Amino acid sequence: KRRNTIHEFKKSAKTTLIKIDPALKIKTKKVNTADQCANRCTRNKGLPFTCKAFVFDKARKQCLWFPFNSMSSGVKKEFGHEFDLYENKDYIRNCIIGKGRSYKGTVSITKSDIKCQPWSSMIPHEHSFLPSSYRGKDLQENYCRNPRGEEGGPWCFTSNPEVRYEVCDIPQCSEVECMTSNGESYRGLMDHTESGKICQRWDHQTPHRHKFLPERYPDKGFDDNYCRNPDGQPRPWCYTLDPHTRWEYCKIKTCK
Amino acid sequence: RRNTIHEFKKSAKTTLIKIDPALKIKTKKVNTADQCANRCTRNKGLPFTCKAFVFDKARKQCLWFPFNSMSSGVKKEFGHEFDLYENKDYIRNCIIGKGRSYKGTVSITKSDIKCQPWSSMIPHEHSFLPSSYRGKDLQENYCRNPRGEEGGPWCFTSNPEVRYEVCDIPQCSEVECMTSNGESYRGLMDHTESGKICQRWDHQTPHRHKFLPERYPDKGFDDNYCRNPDGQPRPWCYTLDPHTRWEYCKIKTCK
Repeated sequence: KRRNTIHEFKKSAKTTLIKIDPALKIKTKKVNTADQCANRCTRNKGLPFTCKAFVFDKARKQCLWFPFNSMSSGVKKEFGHEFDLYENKDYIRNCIIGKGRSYKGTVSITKSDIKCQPWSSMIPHEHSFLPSSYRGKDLQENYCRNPRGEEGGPWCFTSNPEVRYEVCDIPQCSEVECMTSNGESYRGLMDHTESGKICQRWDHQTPHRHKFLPERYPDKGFDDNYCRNPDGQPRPWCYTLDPHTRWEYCKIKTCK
Repeated sequence: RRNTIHEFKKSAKTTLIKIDPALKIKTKKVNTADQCANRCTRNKGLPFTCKAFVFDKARKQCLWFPFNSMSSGVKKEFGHEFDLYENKDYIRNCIIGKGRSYKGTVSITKSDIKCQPWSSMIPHEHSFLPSSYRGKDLQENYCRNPRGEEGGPWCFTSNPEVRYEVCDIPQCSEVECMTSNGESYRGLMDHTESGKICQRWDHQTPHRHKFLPERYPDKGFDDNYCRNPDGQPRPWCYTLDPHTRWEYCKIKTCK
């Protein structure tokens, strides 16, 4: 069956990750394209660990899959000409879309600034939200999550014995992103259209062929699948993953 | 005048983020990165030995660090208004000649014996205290050549039966290599074949030139590395000698 999930990733060209923590493990395989790395990364039971990122080794044509990303305290980014780093946005996004069903970031305090209780802990609050019973929901550490996609967004059980749970205070991506005038200068991370369609990566020619090759417009900010306004529009836009919608404008508020 | 920015490796649109919460920095409003560099290298210029700095292009300020990107307590991160500069002496993976200026992190001898810390008198008592040798960076247990002696960087060894031994750090001349005429050379050779220091490509002094890095994004005009952008027999660089506009560099052909 078909996939194509590379658009879920943030690329850092000519970049790899170096271990600080000596314990960290990786898995490798000979693979023809970064797209394949991505698909293997997002499909789990595909790897022995939850894959958060991978490097594509362009010289040796191999994927290096990681249970960590660049935000882990146990690693650091380093330059490497033959390597491209790809990090699944779910884990690094600093904001939520809607109810934040996809949120897998590291915010670990409630709206009232209470440190969250670890999901694997029954203390101080006993509960049935065990990581086991919720696969793909990344109920890891004490991170705010919305495993059942409920109104209110990501939440957590709190380390305070008197407050069983509370929602966390994680802004909508729509409130975090903003642009000036028509957004020609916009270099933000908005990556969905104003109707919620997922953007196509500029570095891809599928499903839509286009002239905006990042390498020939190095000044336009054609990174990943972020909405951009390279051609004098009212506002930024992107090609769409919907084969029936070549491109659509994005919704980005004016700064201030 | 001191002009020392050419001693630094620049990482554009890059800053350093703390992992170790203890690390301190010093800041000041300054007009140019050149000034940050001079302050960074200047003896007794700061409360710590400055290994690196960031130039904040937005706020026009220097952020001086007692650490560089190779410290386990920090990590590089993207930042549009920040340029990172690291003094090459601490990050160089090789020595020039006797390695007088070597301030790297190699800490084993040629026989793979772990070095004894300079501040320690055990197992070998000695008079090479960091205080007696300012600017020689006798820190931790790193191989050093504080007296600029023939054998290159060395250390007292953690082995009680071996007082000291030279370390095994390659000449930069053996680490760097190029193919054909070096048009593709993107290595770190930064002095001419006669040993003159190269001028940074992003500088127009002491020599004015047309090779603006922004105009030739494909040529590898980074820092002051020897490059062959114009079809020469080998890479070259403008030099910091006002009387020598440019000179070829010495780089061996790759094996």
